[PDB]
Amino acid sequence: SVLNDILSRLDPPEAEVQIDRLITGRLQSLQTYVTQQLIRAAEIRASAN
Amino acid sequence: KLNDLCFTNVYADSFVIRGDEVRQIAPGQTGKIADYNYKLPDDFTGCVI
Repeated sequence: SVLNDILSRLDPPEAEVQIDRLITGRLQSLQTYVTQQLIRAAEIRASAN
Repeated sequence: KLNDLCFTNVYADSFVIRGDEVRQIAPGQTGKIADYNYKLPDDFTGCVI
């Protein structure tokens, strides 16, 4: 689960398969969080207004 | 599909190694000669005969 840990253990050449995925998975976390924030922000905006 | 595709900057590599080490001369592989004499790049897009 750690980028520093995974990188030290693995070389770039075959590194990518695990390095690539963690990145894909983490991107997902951000998008969910980013999307979630917007919905929450919209709710707050209506409340603010 | 080689003929249909068109390319620039073609290079030719010449050398003789034993049959056992033929596997070593490939992208992302390890051998005495591969890591000490001639190492193929990770992004190589070439064909070896």
